[PDB]
Amino acid sequence: HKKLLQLLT
Amino acid sequence: HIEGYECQPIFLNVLEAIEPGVVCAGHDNNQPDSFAALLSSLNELGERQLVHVVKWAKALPGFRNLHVDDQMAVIQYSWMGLMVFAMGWRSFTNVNSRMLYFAPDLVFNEYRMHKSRMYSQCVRMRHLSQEFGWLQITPQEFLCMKALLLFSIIPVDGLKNQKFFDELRMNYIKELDRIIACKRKNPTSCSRRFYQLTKLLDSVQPIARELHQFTFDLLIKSHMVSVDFPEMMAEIISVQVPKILSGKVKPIYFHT
Ligand SMILES: C[C@]12CCC(=O)C[C@@H]1CC[C@@H]1[C@@H]2CC[C@]2(C)[C@@H](O)CC[C@@H]12
Repeated sequence: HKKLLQLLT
Repeated sequence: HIEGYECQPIFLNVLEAIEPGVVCAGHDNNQPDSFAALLSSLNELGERQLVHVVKWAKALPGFRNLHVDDQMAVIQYSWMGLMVFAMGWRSFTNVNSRMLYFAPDLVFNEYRMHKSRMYSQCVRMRHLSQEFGWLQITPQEFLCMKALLLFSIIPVDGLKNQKFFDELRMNYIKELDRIIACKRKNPTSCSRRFYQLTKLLDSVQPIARELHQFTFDLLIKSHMVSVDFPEMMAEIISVQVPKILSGKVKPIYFHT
């Protein structure tokens, strides 16, 4: 994925 | 090991203190129910539900001790299972197991269940719902179960660090056991109540497994039936979901 890993931070 | 006279509420406080609020889909019910508007709304709901689950998960105890890619992975899998469960808990405490309460602005009544081109699965979700009442599932039991579900589906290949995972999945099953074991002291009804919930939990996999096939196929003939797909939605369904179908990723059943 790409657009989701951001929310994990 | 909640013994003595105090201690242990800690855990049970988290789930409660971190349980997401209400979520709207954005579906104007004041419009002719069509397979388009409907499924397109549920799709919009899915995305809106994903973000919360993300924040929800990062708040979970020891969840942070998981590897990033793993966290992203695990969440990318059991997401379906979770939502279905949460939604089940909603339809129960609300419409008293009779309608599929997906969101305040989206209540699935018999009619819509049909027009959704997926009345079959709806029944299964309306079943798991009615179960909450029969098994008299308590809030604490739910909040705890829903969490366990998170770590209830991994690729048979193994995560990027199995140990941490198993450890947590382990610690969580105990809390569930710790909650169940808080009403009376007798290792009989406990071995009974535990057996019940565990069953319930595994009974979620089938539905998920089913609701998967449908969304995936829907993604294929997407443009055809003219149903929009959120940027993030299509992603998982095209990569993560396919793995569950290709058999590379498999659920974790307590029984058999
Ligand atoms: C998870 C959601 C949305 C959140 C919820 O309450 C449960 C429900 C179950 C059916 C899912 C839906 C999201 C969008 C999907 C995945 C559609 O593509 C087909 C099945 C739908």
